[PDB]
Amino acid sequence: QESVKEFLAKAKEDFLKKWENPAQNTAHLDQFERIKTLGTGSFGRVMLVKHMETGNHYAMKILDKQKVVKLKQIEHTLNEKRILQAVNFPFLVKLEFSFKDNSNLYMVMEYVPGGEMFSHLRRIGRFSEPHARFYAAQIVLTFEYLHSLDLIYRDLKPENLLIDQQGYIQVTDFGFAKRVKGRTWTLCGTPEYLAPEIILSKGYNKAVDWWALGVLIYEMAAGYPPFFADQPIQIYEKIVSGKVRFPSHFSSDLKDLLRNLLQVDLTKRFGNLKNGVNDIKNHKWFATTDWIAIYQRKVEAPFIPKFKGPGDTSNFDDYEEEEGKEFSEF
Amino acid sequence: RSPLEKASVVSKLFFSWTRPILRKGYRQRLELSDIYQIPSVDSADNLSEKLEREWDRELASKKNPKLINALRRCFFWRFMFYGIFLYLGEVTKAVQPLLLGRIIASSIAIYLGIGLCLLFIVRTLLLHPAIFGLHHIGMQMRIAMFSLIYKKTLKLSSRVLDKISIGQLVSLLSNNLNKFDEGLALAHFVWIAPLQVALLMGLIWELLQASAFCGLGFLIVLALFQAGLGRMMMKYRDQRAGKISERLVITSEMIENIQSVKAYCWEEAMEKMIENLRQTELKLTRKAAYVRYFNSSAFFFSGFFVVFLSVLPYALIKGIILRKIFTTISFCIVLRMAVTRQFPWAVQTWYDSLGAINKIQDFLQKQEYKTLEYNLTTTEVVMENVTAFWEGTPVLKDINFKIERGQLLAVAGSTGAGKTSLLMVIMGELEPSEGKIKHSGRISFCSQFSWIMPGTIKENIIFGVSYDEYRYRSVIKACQLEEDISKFAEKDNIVLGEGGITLSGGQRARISLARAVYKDADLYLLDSPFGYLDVLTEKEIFESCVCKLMANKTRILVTSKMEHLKKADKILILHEGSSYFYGTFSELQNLQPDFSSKLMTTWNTYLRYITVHKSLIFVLIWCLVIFLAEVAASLVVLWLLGNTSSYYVFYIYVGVADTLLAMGFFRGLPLVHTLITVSKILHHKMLHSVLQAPMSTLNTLKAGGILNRFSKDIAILDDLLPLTIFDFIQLLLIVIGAIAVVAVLQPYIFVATVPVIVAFIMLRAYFLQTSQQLKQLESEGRSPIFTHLVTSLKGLWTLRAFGRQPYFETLFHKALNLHTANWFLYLSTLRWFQMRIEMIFVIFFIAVTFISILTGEGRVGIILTLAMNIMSTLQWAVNSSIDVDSLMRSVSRVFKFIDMPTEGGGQMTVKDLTAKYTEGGNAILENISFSISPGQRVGLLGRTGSGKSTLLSAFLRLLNTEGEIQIDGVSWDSITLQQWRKAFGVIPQKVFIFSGTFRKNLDPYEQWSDQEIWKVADEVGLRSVIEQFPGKLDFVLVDGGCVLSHGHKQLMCLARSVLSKAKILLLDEPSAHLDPVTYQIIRRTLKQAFADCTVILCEHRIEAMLECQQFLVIEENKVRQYDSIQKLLNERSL
Ligand SMILES: Nc1ncnc2c1ncn2[C@@H]1O[C@H](COP(=O)(O)OP(=O)(O)NP(=O)(O)O)[C@@H](O)[C@H]1O
Ligand SMILES: [Mg+2]
Ligand SMILES: [Mg+2]
Repeated sequence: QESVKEFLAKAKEDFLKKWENPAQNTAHLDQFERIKTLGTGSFGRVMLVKHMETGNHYAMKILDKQKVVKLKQIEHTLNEKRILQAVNFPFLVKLEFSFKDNSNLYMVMEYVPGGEMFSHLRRIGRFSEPHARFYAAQIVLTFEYLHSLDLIYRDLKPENLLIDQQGYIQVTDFGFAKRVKGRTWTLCGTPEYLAPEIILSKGYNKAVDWWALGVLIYEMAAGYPPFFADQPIQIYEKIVSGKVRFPSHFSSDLKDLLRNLLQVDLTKRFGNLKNGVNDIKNHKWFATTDWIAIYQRKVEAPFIPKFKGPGDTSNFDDYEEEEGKEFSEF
Repeated sequence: RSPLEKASVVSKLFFSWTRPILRKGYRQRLELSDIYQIPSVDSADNLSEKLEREWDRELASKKNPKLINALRRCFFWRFMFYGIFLYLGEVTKAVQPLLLGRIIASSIAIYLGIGLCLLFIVRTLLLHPAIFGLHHIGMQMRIAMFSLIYKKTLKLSSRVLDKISIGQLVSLLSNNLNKFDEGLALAHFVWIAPLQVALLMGLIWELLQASAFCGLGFLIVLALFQAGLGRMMMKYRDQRAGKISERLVITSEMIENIQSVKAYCWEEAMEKMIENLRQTELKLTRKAAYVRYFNSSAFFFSGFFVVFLSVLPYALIKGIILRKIFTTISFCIVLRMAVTRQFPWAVQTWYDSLGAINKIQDFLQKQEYKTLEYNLTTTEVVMENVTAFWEGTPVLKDINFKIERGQLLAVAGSTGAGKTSLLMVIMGELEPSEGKIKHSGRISFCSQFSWIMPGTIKENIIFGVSYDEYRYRSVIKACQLEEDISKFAEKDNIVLGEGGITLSGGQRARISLARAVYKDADLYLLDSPFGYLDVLTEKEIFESCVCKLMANKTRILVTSKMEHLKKADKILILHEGSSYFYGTFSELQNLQPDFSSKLMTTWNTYLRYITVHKSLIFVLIWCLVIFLAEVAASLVVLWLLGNTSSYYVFYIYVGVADTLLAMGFFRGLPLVHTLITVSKILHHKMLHSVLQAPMSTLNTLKAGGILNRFSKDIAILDDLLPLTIFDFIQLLLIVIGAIAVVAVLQPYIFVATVPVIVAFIMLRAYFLQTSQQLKQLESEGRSPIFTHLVTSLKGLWTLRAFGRQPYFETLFHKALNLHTANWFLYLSTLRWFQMRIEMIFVIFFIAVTFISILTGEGRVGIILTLAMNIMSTLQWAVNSSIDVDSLMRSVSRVFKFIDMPTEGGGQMTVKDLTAKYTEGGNAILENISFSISPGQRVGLLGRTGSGKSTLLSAFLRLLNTEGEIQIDGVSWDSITLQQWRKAFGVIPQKVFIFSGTFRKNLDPYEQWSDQEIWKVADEVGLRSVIEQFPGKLDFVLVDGGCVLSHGHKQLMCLARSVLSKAKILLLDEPSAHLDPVTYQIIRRTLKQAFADCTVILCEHRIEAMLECQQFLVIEENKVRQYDSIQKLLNERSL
């Protein structure tokens, strides 16, 4: 306490001013490159570029204006831009400049050369328990900060997590993030981590992302999704059933922690009853963790991806390349 | 699926859903498929997950892991919900006599009688539906605990796995298999009894005001007397246990060695020894039974004292109205029921349950095996300075290796002296303190002693994986399994039984190889796979799978063959716990060429049971005579008095039927004594009969199927049966006497009692069929659980190395559900029967009460007084009858055993010899004829290795054989088998020595002089051997004579044969079991002392039997003959 509460209050006060005065059109599409396409994604494209004036490499996002209107996805990107321009924490991708063109919108974000954690999990298959705990601690910390900012992430799947040179997780893809004070209602996200509250088409509370964390922990510690099915409709029925079949090599402490993070009962769901995160942070499974050192990045990472220079794209996949009133604050 | 889910509330209250099973089973035999589907709440998985979640919450919450604190938050509320209704159903019974005490007032009485009926009607519905729920809760806890213990049985490390005994787990599991389920109906009486006695004492104070503690103190001291006698019983039982052990070991010894005794004709000797052993057993059993009879009769006797003492002080000071006697008698019997039997039962149940729960809690905290951080990715498996102890003694001397992806190393050295330990360390089963062994994590092992799980060969080779046509075909073809499949029964899906006995050792090796090759893994640690196959088969396997297919991926085989190491990409030879030589193929081969060369229930059963002893009929008619005399005397005195204070006091004698009809101490003892004598006589006769059965009939009986009739049936016949039948006869006698007394006092009761008896008999007969069928089905449905547990405990290493635990967990859950269906259905039908019997008693009580009230002061009081309290004794009698009917099966089986029929000059002649193992099997001999020379050895040659034990056994007529034998001019028919078998002497491969002193072990009949025996022993060359024994000859050959060597045992057998002065000596396997010094000494002794005996040496080697003069050739179904070696070696062997 004490220091943590003061830090949270200072962060909220600073974020209020940033949300009050967002910028727009900070750069033009004339000082970047087209070395490679890092990845397309949901409905866009992202390419790796380098600063022409400076030399530092920066990731650039691209979104089609017609697609946003056609998919009825206009407010989400507008709010995501403000969230990115206002968020400030060690575990989030930092945005440098934004661009607005008559054809597509662009924005500059810091590049993480470690690649997607989904590929690492798939190649390795499954992690050891301390390795999973090392990531769960960072995820819990960033969720603490984000909840202290009165926002909801609502989209937490492994391919949206990146690794940096030091080996820590950087969280990206804030497109579905919404600053909601109270009960939400919008249905979206990924079927695998769709919480039982959202599946029933009811007002989602702040505990919707807790189920996402409880599913990501199982996916990282097992190697297969804890809830899987052939079809999304069948997957919806399986999630509604709420019966989980744990593997044999799972420890007792993790078996206890996972049960609370995935309980159907909203009242008894962990991290929502009385403490918020203080119950989870004090759990036995997290007993061997230096949170003060985790915040200061003073603990050596148990995994370092092979970095081969700023221009290296070895970890990232290689697949080809590339060649009005709705938006007014971009 | 289960009919419980689809049932009316009335049916669920009246157990109406159990009708169809009774309807079907009474008329036709049940099929196991007819058992109803388990309720979805009672599935093993559903309870296991719940209890496991509570238990791991307890583990992760506090540092005081109390398992009962996890059972509480699971079952406490339903437990209390049922306990409340149990309390109310007891309170109504306790408070009922207050209505009777007001009924005796005589109009208004009809309403009071209706109210009296209402209480019984309510109690009928308030007790049983809660008892059934308590039993259901017990079943749930038992299922969940069993599932948890099995789920933890696949997590222990080998460090603590080998330390525990095999029998510990099975003893703990079977200890509470039925105790826990029925140990809940008496659980609530730990707090219902004290409140009951408090209410009753207060109410009796509201009627006496001066004398309450007087009876309660007497009840208390009686209770401590009864409890204290238990220790006296337990001491005698503990003393008897060791004697039963030492008798049973000898009985098993002779059961195993039946044929040796038959050849030696030692039946009467062991008859005498067994009787001598059993005499003291009978003494102790009789003392324990007398103590038990005293303890049982104390409760029956105290029923009069407990009310006499309560009434006496108030009676002397003030006169007492008859109301305050007929009310205090009922309150007093209720108190006696509540404080003498229920409360100690509840205390015992609580103590045992707490002990079992604490044992389970202790078990669930053992050392746990930890899986390696594996399955991720790895280069060449590398071990660097691995050092660990196989138990201080380092089994690994800082070994180091690195096998590239595809290379096939080959460890060599002593078996299990470092190769197996290194393989286990690589597999991660043993944690290495020093070093870091890194592996890909996908490891498929293949132990030297392969284990075959029960099921089909396809099931034992698929291991819960798909049947890839190309992969399975290649595995079958390469591992020599294609020919075995072509020779298999179903040829693709031959369903083998448990244990793999139907398969050969090479078949087991092929199965292990197929299992190892099935799994796709980055390391296939096939340890000693080729140790059970032929040399050509080994070469074919190497050229097919090991060095053809399994060499594509990384593989670390362990073979001692010189040719196998030739193809190895690396060699690591280890010996004496250290790596003697290591390196590449050529480098290690040329490192030291010199070292390289050096290295390489019917009525008939009843009447038969009573008619075994004439004293039993005498004592039973005696007891019946005293019974009818005493009931007649009581009836006549009741009539005289009903048609000075002591005159009214005498009613207390007749009021409590227990004391008035109690079996006197002068009558119960002869019954128990006669039953013990009957059991002794039956055991002796059955032992006599089993020792004379024909061998062919005995062959049909499995070896384990006879020892059980000695170890379990006799104990049941001695301990459980006598007390059960005594209690049943006493309870039935009490019931019939009381009902006759009621009927005589009012002659219109008889017309109501007759249909009651008819319906009693009809209902009991109806329920018995289904009860017994379900009992047998449940009993036969319990073996697979233990079989699977033992199989998993044996296969643990391969099971965990492969990584297929959930398959086994689901199999165990399926078996548990299979047994639970039968158990739950039987419990439900038992509760149904109990409730129906309560209802019929209730309607009988309605009839008697109304007919009594509608039509003096003593009449109605006595009638109602017996009427209200007969019920407990009646229910006890019915339950005892069902228990004795259950117990009659042991008597039936023993009687099935008793009626088994019995079997029926030096020159000798044989002709028309026809023999077979059974009656009508393959002819071992087909009219084989031979002539025995006088004193000339005839070697057993010809068909050596085809099996000559049959001919040797038939020579003594110890098998199903027929023909003509003429030895010394006497036919085999006229000479008695007891007399004929003594002349012939045999030397069996296994020598049987009786567990006892040398004089007894060598002279069971003890018909020879000690000096003569010593002289014979000196002449047999065993004097020096016996000189090292303790004492002179009294050293008991305990443990079946394990002290003596095999050669010493053979010499002792030869000396015993010489003592019998047998005319022939059919020595078999002389040098097979004898050491070279022992064989030479035996041959010299046979040449010197046994020169005059017509011996016939049997040996596979022709050279060994070449010393014999004659050479009796042998062949399939025809005994050839070549008396001279000049033609035997040229025609018989060539
Ligand atoms: N700052 C970055 N550094 C490196 N790779 C990045 C970065 N931002 C994105 N990427 C990669 O580029 C790919 C596509 O960009 P992304 O942010 O995921 O757009 P998106 O459509 O909104 N993602 P999603 O909705 O989950 O499918 C991602 O898979 C990332 O692996
Ligand atoms: Mg995307
Ligand atoms: Mg994304």
